[PDB]
Amino acid sequence: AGKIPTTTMGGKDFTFKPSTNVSVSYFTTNGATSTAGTVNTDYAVNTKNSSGNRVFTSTNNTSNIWYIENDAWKGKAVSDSDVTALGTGDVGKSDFSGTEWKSQ
Amino acid sequence: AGKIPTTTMGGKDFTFKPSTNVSVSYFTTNGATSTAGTVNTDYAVNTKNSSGNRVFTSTNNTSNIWYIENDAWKGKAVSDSDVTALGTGDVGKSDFSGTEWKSQ
Amino acid sequence: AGKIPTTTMGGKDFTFKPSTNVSVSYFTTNGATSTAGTVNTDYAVNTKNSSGNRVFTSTNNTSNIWYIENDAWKGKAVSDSDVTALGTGDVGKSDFSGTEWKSQ
Amino acid sequence: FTLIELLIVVAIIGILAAIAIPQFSAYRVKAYNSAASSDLRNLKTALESAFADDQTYPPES
Amino acid sequence: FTLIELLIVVAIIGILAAIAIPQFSAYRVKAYNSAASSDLRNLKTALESAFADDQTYPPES
Amino acid sequence: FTLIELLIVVAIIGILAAIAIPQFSAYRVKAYNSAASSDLRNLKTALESAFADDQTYPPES
Repeated sequence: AGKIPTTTMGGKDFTFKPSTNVSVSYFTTNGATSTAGTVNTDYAVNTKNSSGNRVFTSTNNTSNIWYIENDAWKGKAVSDSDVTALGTGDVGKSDFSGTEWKSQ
Repeated sequence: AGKIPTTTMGGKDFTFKPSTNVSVSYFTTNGATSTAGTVNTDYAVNTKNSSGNRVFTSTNNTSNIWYIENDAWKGKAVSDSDVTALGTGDVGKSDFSGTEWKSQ
Repeated sequence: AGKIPTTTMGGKDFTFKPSTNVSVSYFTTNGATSTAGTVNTDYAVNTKNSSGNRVFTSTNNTSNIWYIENDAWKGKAVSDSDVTALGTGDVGKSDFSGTEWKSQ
Repeated sequence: FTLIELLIVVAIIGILAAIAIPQFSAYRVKAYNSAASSDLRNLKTALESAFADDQTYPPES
Repeated sequence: FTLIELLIVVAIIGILAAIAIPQFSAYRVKAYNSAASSDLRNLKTALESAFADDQTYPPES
Repeated sequence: FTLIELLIVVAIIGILAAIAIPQFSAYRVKAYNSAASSDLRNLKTALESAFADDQTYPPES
């Protein structure tokens, strides 16, 4: 669960590979379940360079790319718990109150 | 055969010249055959600085630039056989098993 | 005529000044003529350090920076005739036969 | 050559060995960051391309 | 000047002639490499520009 | 001190006055050259920035 999709539900390869040293984590409504009759209406997805102090994230029904920029973690991947990523659930999050920010 | 294209099939000049000391080798489905009715759907292309210990390569249906980095060859160009380049054929290679790598 | 542009045709300052001791000469299709309705599609430009044995040059439709490296001139600027610079005309020169070279 | 000559060299080698080498750490972390944000903004186009084929975002993994 | 003065100079010239000159070979091969990977990532844009003109990648040579 | 002592000093001053001073001319002309090629590769970015503002390269002078 929780990793970049290798294939879309129509059986076609997802035609995108990540950069040399970037961790990615991806979450959707119905997990890994390629049951040929489901519809994931949403996604929540995040990336960090293993060596970067920023984790970047977006969801289905949002504009912008939202970051956190905690100088603390610098050698982690988004699989680690202490990164404050957007896990399974909270997948739409059309709004953000006080946690992450890209606006002014 | 096997060198950087000087012209595209619409008769226009390929508008790109390589760096001062870099060898390039380029392969496509239908070779040099500018028959004005063919379609090369793919390419495989590689570069090395004559003085570098790295050969870099990419193909049509791949993200990333894939290297080998063998310290052995240091004064070769990609025309030489002992460089482990991506020759004619194996031109798409959307996947790589255990030979070259750019991922983590 | 023949010197680095101080201003572009939209009236804005060219925002670039040369190094402490480098001569520059610059040529374009329609000379100095800031007639507010012309289009210079091309340039040919060259530089030499007053004290250097190399003159370097480039044109609009070329990759690479092409040199000559004549040990003879060492105290000249590119205004001098005996430097074999790329004067007015020959401004594109997408190809070079046997005079200057940066390739292998 | 002369002892005084070998007293200026050691007086200059000491100078040219401390020229305030800057911290090239922030100027590299910015590149690693802007690889990941580029990569995400690209990844979004693959997701929202695949939706307009299948009426669904892809299954995970 | 004095023989003892000409015994310190030769004792310092010997010092300043061995200051662990580093191997500047790896620090230059990295530049040659990053010219070729830059050149390839640029060459790709020319190929995938030319495809979107002609529906084909260019013929070789 | 002794005449023989003043015969070794003059025998060493003669040695330490000829230590094959190298020609530091090529090693400086390379710096002057690599200032001008750097300066040109920079100047090109100003020209091809200004074109993408005005549809023209600048007028001369």
